[PDB]
Amino acid sequence: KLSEHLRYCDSILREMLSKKHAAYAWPFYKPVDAEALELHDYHDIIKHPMDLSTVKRKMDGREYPDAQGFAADVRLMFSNCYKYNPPDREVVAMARKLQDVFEMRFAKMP
Repeated sequence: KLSEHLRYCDSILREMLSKKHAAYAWPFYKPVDAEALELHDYHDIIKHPMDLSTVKRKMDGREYPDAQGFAADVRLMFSNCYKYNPPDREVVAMARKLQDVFEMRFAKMP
């Protein structure tokens, strides 16, 4: 039942990484590079960074004991974005659109 839930989570991750959602998902593909973005205080503000490539590494490494752990990391990723950025930034609107996908797919887990 646990393995079945995590297979469903793995499929949600594939969807989040897929062409269909790329127009808004792309900022979330790799870890935030604070130096490259010249957001030098990022790690002062955000204490637990997360991104989709890290979720993928953790999934592949069997690091999630259950679906709840997966969902906590994905929500962490979105919460970091909302916390760091002013609410009118384009990247916040992109996070929201991707989170709409995530929350719906996660809720529909059999």
